[PDB]
Amino acid sequence: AVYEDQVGKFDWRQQYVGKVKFASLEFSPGSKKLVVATEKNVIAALNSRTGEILWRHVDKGTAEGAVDAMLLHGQDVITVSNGGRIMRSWETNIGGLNWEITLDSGSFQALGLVGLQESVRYIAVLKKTTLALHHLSSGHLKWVEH
Amino acid sequence: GTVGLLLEHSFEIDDSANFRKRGSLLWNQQDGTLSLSQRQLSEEERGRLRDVAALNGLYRVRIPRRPAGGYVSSFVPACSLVESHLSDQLTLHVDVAGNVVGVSVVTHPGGCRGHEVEDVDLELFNTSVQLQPPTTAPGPETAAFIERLE
Amino acid sequence: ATRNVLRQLHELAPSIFFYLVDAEQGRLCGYRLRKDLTTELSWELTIPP
Amino acid sequence: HHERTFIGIFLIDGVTGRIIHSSVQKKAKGPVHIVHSENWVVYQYWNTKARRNEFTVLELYEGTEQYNATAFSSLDRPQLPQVLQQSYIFPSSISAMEATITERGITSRHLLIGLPSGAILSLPKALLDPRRPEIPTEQSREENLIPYSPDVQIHAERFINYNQTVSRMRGIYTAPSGLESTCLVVAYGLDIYQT
Amino acid sequence: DRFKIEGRAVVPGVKPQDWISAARVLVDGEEHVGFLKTDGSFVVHDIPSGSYVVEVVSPAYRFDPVRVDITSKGKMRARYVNYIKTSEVVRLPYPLQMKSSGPPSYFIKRESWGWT
Ligand SMILES: *[C@@H]1O[C@H](CO)[C@@H](O[C@@H]2O[C@H](CO)[C@@H](O)[C@H](O)[C@H]2NC(C)=O)[C@H](O)[C@H]1NC(C)=O
Ligand SMILES: *[C@@H]1O[C@H](CO)[C@@H](O[C@@H]2O[C@H](CO)[C@@H](O)[C@H](O)[C@H]2NC(C)=O)[C@H](O)[C@H]1NC(C)=O
Ligand SMILES: *[C@@H]1O[C@H](CO)[C@@H](O[C@@H]2O[C@H](CO)[C@@H](O)[C@H](O)[C@H]2NC(C)=O)[C@H](O)[C@H]1NC(C)=O
Repeated sequence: AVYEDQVGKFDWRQQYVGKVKFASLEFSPGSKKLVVATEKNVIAALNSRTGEILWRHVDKGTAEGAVDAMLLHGQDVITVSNGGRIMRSWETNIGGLNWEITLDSGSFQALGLVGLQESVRYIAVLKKTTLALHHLSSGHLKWVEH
Repeated sequence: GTVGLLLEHSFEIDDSANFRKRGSLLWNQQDGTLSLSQRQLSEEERGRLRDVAALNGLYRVRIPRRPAGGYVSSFVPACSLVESHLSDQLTLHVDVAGNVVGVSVVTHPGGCRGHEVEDVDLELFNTSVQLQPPTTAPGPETAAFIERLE
Repeated sequence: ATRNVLRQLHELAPSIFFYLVDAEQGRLCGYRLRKDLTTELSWELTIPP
Repeated sequence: HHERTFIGIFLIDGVTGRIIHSSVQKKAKGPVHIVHSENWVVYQYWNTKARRNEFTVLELYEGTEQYNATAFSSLDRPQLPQVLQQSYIFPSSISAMEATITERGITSRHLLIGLPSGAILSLPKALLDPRRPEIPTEQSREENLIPYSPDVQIHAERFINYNQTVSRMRGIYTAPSGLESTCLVVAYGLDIYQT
Repeated sequence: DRFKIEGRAVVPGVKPQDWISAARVLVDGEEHVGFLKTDGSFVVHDIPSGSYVVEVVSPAYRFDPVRVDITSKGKMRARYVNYIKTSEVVRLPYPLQMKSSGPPSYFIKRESWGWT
């Protein structure tokens, strides 16, 4: 617009997200959040008191941005997307990003969370040929087996 | 090398499809030249054409694509052709690779003023034939702008 | 398809044209409406796919 | 291949089928956004030899005397028009394109362009004129025509939405709104914006 | 034959946590999409050899685009962006150091008092 005075007098905008595919609601729950992923390759965090949007991230619209798997752990979200190629760790509290890594070739089959001695410290990724275990804090690969 | 293309023309009282042979086009790709060899109209052909022009009929031209693999055709008002003493222009639009795309027929002058034309003015085909490949679009000139900016 | 509309179309048929484009075969066609709501082929173009 | 790709443009008549114009632009690749209005056509494309986005404008003119000022029958136009073409460089990508409308067509015509970032740009049509001369002349001065320049610039002041960005834009719609100076614009993508 | 582009983004006077939640980094105009980390750094993956334009989009701050040329082996270089006289080369540091210039101006000002 112009003049910085007619702002909101004639124009209006409505934001949206696609059809829900995965969701996660377990939280503190002192903080009021609802992390969702849609079929429009968009991942957002909706306020639960009113239903607004706290933050939203939009990926590629083609098939190279489809979300394959989603998990939650404490205050972090783990996402596997791009046909089992990209893995990301979203920080829910700020909406930024902890880390993002690229897996090897293959087809994604299942995603799991493992731990030892009453403490979760690894992420397990299964592809039609191999199985990999990566660190949870930094995402560095721990090992891979055939 | 030179190739030959059949050219058929059709006109009927009830505006149906009754295409029959009219002429042949000789096309030379080397120098890119086009020529036409045709025949003059018969007597009952002239009568039928006069009837069609009276009834505001149409005159259709059709050529094949491969020198029953397909056809490309067009049409023109018959009265606008009769009153023009059979003076017409044909254009053959070709593809960039060299494939026949379309055929267009026009007359000079256009329109229908409702004159009267006797039989002695319908003996010759004053026909022009033209070939048309696609042109080349220009690009954004920059060198002149750069040197003038100095 | 009322009687008045049918009469108006019967009067105004030879002034309405349809054109169709087939992208799979790259074929363009053009038909002219007739008096009895039938269509007849008028022009045709082809672009090699 | 990056050296044997082209985009073809055909201007045809819908009644008879005459190909009024045929053109081919070489070293070009899609997608293509095109606007065809009262007298002109403006289409955008991507050039691979220089790797930049380009606009191309075609404008049609008749001679100096009207063939017929009472009607326009497509069966009685045996003279081809005159085509003027020009091209420009646009320093961004494009997600959508549209043209404004008005009741009587008295106000100037603008192109609304939807960029991938989210903003919407309003570009005057008078800037894209094929008649702009490369070498200024006295006749150009008396016509009040800006000399040719190969680049069009993007300024933040020209955005019609200050910061109400629309993400993954897909369509722009314009309405006359019963007044000769205002046009209603609705941009729909993932979001919906109205102004 | 797949490579990555790395860089950092800094807004002077504002700590990163206030603006990274509504920003993206675009390579070749939505051809490749990336997101910013908590501290501001960013990485984009699966970039084939060629030439690309990398920019950072945010609805509240300005960032200049940078051209990146990546060869067949993997060695990459950074330079300015210019569409007229494309052969001109001006070197820029790599990995990318993209610093903002300030908020954009969407509005038009007016005139103040004239004579004292
Ligand atoms: C034969 O056909 C031509 C095709 O247009 C008719 O038109 C003449 O064409 C010549 C060639 O360019 C021009 O010099 C004339 O000025 C055109 N005539 C008019 C009235 O403009 C032509 O009239 C036809 N008849 C002949 C040549 O006797
Ligand atoms: C301009 O075109 C119109 C439309 O065809 C012409 O008007 C027709 O003219 C014919 C004879 O010339 C008449 O039989 C029709 O009744 C007219 N129809 C209408 C609706 O007016 C007009 O003559 C053309 N003008 C010129 C100078 O050729
Ligand atoms: C888009 O720009 C407008 C500019 O007016 C922002 O609105 C201003 O926001 C500041 C900060 O809260 C307020 O102090 C001003 O009073 C607001 N202006 C008006 C006219 O109300 C708006 O916040 C910007 N959008 C976003 C998402 O930040």
